[PDB]
Amino acid sequence: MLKQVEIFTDGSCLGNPGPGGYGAILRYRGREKTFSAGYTRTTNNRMALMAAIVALEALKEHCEVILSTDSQYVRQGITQWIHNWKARGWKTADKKPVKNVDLWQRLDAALGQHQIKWEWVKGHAGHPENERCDELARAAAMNPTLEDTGYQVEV
Ligand SMILES: [Mn+2]
Repeated sequence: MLKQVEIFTDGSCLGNPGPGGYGAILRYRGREKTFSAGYTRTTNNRMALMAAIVALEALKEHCEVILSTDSQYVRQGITQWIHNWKARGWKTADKKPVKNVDLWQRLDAALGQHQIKWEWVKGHAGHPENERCDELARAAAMNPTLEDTGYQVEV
């Protein structure tokens, strides 16, 4: 046994690409930490990844994380793509670089640092914390202050 800890994440974007933001909550024995930031030009998908990355990298020790998210991108990625990417060296079946590789690798590095337990939020049947993350992301998307320099503009 290590350390329980619960993490709720959410990403949001006003366009594609466009101003976006992420929301994330880190909870440990009642204690709760909040993460949030907005970017001038990004995508929903990158914001979903960021949320998870920020919360995870905030852990100063190996934990038993319960990562809750309603992002269809992260799910379909963790349960459909991730495994293959590691086998082909982060390249598409066509020997082509994968999209958002910068955040996917960052996410995977932080993941193996703990014992992750994914909880996919279905028909918005999420907890208040997931709603809170949604609010933080939307608020941040409407008030962008940084740039997502990792995003390769597809205009
Ligand atoms: Mn949302």
